[PDB]
Amino acid sequence: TLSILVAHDLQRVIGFENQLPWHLPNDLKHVKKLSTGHTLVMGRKTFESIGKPLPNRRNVVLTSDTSFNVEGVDVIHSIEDIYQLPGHVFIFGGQTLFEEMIDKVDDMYITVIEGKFRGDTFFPPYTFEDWEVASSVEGKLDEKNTIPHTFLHLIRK
Ligand SMILES: NC(=O)c1ccc[n+]([C@@H]2O[C@H](COP(=O)([O-])OP(=O)(O)OC[C@H]3O[C@@H](n4cnc5c(N)ncnc54)[C@H](OP(=O)(O)O)[C@@H]3O)[C@@H](O)[C@H]2O)c1
Ligand SMILES: CCc1nc(N)nc(N)c1C#C[C@@H](C)c1cc2c(c(-c3ccc(C(=O)O)cc3)c1)OCO2
Repeated sequence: TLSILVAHDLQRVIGFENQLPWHLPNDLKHVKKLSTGHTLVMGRKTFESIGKPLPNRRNVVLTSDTSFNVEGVDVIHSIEDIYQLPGHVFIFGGQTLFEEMIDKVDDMYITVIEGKFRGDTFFPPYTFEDWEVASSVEGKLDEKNTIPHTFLHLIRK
């Protein structure tokens, strides 16, 4: 299975200055639950924002840089290499990879952050005409999680 995994706001903002625009611990938990034991594919800038590979899953970084070789990270140099990866593969970001892959993936795990943030990077537009809502779950708010959010699993029609 090839899936997108993304958090985007009401206007599809996903990033600002190579960081997440919001702080939302429950969404990190969400990512942890979905991707532990599986594979994340991410663009080079996304990897650099994190700085080190995420624990307990395969980290794959797409870059044109043949000098790229990071401990704990597998490198690919082409989109076509993604299709060779075994198991459940999550396209993890950022804007450029999402734009390249949204017409290719089987499904999308989207956390809709229900606010309007300043962004410089965006998830591409999509229509529910092409995507069935497998599930939609309102996130729980508390002291540590103060922005409303919804977990969507969308499957290509
Ligand atoms: N909210 C979320 O769910 C979420 C998730 C992930 C990322 N983000 C955000 O997204 C933003 C970054 O997105 P971005 O588009 O600027 O960067 P990006 O997609 O993470 O990285 C782009 C880089 O990936 C490499 N690349 C992409 N396609 C390639 C291809 N076909 N062949 C070879 N290399 C390829 C290139 O690296 P080289 O230039 O090294 O060749 C390119 O410069 C950040 O703000 C980050 O915080 C948000
Ligand atoms: C948690 C953010 C997020 N949510 C959703 N729904 N999809 C995504 N693709 C990303 C993402 C991402 C990258 C940019 C990112 C940025 C971070 C992160 C992480 C991150 C760190 C740890 C774990 C984990 O332990 O599983 C997961 C994501 C991941 O920590 C704070 O800054």
